[PDB]
Formats: sequence, structure tokens, C-alpha cells
Amino acid sequence: DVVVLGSQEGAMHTALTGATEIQMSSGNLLFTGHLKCRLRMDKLQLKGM
Amino acid sequence: DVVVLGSQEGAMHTALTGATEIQMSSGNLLFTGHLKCRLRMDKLQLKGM
Amino acid sequence: SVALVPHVGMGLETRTETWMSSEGAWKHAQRIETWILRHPGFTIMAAILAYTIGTTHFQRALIFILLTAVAP
Amino acid sequence: SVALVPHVGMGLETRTETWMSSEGAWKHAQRIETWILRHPGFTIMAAILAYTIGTTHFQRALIFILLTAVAP
Repeated sequence: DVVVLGSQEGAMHTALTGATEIQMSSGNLLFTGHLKCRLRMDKLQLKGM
Repeated sequence: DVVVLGSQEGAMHTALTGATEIQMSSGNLLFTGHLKCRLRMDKLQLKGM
Repeated sequence: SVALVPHVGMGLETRTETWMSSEGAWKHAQRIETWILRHPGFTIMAAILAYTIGTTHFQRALIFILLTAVAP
Repeated sequence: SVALVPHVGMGLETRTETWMSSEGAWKHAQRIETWILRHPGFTIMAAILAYTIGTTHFQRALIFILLTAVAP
């Protein structure tokens, strides 16, 4: 006989141990990561000298 | 923030590897195991003598 | 989670087949063999670290098998 | 099943914590020790096998911890 195996949702929730959660219920917003940047402040006045 | 962690139905159908299935649907009918039986045969007529 | 400790060695086994006979008898072996083919550098590193410990060939082979088998 | 190969050692991590930090970080260290306190026979016999083959104490401890780890 042939039987279905059942909902693999909780097994998948324990399969993502080490996976950084993002959100995409409105947009696709990530809230992890980094970006290198060259901060070039040539023309940066003081406002008060 | 809190989140619940899915269903372990499929996550336990992997946990139940190696467990012998029985049938608890109408009465707890098992279909597993043995039964030792001493069988004595001193009153068996042969039906054909 | 609960899918670990998968109810294997308990006694309790009979001539009837279990819930996942032949679907769980070879999932561990093909699971680690599909683990090696996607992380080979641990197999080279565990080979050279198991080679330099245990100065007989059987201790080297045993530590290689065990160090490969621990990592899921 | 899919509840193994749990997406751990493949980089991609940052300062933000994962889906299971402090939960999926000690679950492989609890159920081994629970298996030791609920199955002592392979622990004593694995200690005898590790003590038998192995010349130094470091190899005996290594094969003991590995044989203790490969069992569920």
C-alpha cells in the first residue's frame, strides 16, 4: 500500500539552522550583509567656523 | 519576537524509521511479534482410518 | 530535532518489515557520499591529519573513516 | 530526511544572528550525552575497543570520542 509522508515544514524549520532570515511579505527586504565603501569627503565644511 | 516552528508530522515520520507499524483504527490490532505455544497431540484422531 | 535519534537500535524488531525499511537503510551512506562530493577539502584534510596520527595503516584508515563519518 | 544537512558550515554569515542560534548550537551535544546515559554498553565497549587499538593516549582518546560521536 502507498501512504503519504506528511508535512515537512517543521523538519525544514530545523533544516535552516544557520540561515539568516530575511523578509519578503511586502517587498524583498534583506537585513544582513555588508558593503565596502570609499568614503571620499573632499568638500566637507564645518558649519560653524 | 516569537515564531512557532511548524509541524513535526513529517519530521517524526523520519523519527519513526525502524518502528514497526500497528493498526489503531478500530481496536488496537497489532500484527507484530511471536507467540510460543506448547502443542500436545495425544487426542488427534486421524480421520481416514 | 525529533528527526534525529531515529529509533533504530531498540531490540523490538521482528520478521515483519518496519516503517522505513529500505528507505532508511541507505540514506545515511548516500547522505555522506553526497556530502563528500560537495566538500572534498575536508576529505583531503582529514586524510592528511589521519595519516600523521596512528602509526599503523589500520589506525590511519579507522581515524579517516571516523573523521569523515562524524561531519554530517 | 530534509531535517539533516542543516545548512551550517557554508559561510554566508554576518553579525546578525541566524535562524537558530543558542538552540541549534548545542542540540548535537545534548542528544549524544543523552544517548550515553541511556545506552552505556556501547560506551564501555567503545572504551575497550579504543583502549585496545591505539598506542599513545591521544589516539585512544581520539578513537573513543570519534566512536562515541558516530553513533546517534
